[PDB]
Amino acid sequence: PYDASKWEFPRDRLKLGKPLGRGAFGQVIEADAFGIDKTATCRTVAVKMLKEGATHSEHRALMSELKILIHIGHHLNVVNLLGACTKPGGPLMVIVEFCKFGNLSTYLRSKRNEFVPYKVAPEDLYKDFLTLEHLICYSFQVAKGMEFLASRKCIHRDLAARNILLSEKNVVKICDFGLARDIYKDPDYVRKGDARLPLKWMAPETIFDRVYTIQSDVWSFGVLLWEIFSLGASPYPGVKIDEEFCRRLKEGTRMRAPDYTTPEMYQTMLDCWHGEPSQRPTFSELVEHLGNLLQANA
Ligand SMILES: CCn1cc(CC(=O)Nc2ccc(Oc3ncnc4cc(OC)c(OC)cc34)cc2)cn1
Repeated sequence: PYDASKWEFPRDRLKLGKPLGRGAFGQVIEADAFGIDKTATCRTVAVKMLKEGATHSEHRALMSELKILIHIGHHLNVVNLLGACTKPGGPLMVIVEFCKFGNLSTYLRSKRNEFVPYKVAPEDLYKDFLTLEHLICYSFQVAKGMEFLASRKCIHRDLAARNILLSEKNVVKICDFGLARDIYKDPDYVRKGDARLPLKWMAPETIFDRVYTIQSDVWSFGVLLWEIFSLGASPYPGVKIDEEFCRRLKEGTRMRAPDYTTPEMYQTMLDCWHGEPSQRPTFSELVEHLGNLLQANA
């Protein structure tokens, strides 16, 4: 359902700026909205819209994303809906909260050198280094966001560090770029039949049986944990993503531990990658386990 009296924002109160990243049939644009959340207050926002080449099919898909966002509602660890421009005479525009540091994969990679496992007093205190505490904290926040999405009877289907945005005060948010990411140019997406799929993040029942469940999102979460504790490296380094790769994964071949992990975080990755989906932990279990590691790390 679309509740207009609430979500409809006037096009003349939105000031479009520079494009953020590159898309195929969609585009994300930085903008400044007047009084979208607080009365008569300017606010920087991100706007998702279509571009030249898009058809009626992509327009239906963008409207579906807006309806899903209305249904889900807000949570701290999900990129939240602020409003929309749906009225005739202009393009469909979906307005969300702005996350100033961008996606997590790019962020962690750019800051790989500015990392220390623990801050040793007094010099490290005033230096803005990334630590094990930060990494376990981002991991725990994504598990909380995913537990919330499961509670609303939703499944992600493209969970990865490139679909995590970093906001102020170390808050991370789950998102979905959709066709606002150029998946035809992006090496993370592999051609399989008539489609471009994220093979390195997909569970065996997803690759071989086309089965998508909350437990195959748990498998992708295990991959996301590897990307965080490798500080933005690409999964399965040196491995050719072909028929042999899929065969080995189906027989129990798994990734070796990343460079910045602790033994218990690598053991969490292995559990997420259990061959049997029912034997993988739930998102509620992951929240419990990560919370305890964050208390042990302190
Ligand atoms: C899982 C729940 N769910 C959410 C949806 C819709 C959705 O996530 N839409 C979406 C996704 C990404 C967007 O992009 C950005 N948003 C905020 N800030 C950004 C900041 C950026 O750079 C500093 C930037 O650079 C590339 C991109 C930014 C905008 C809208 C569907 N399901």
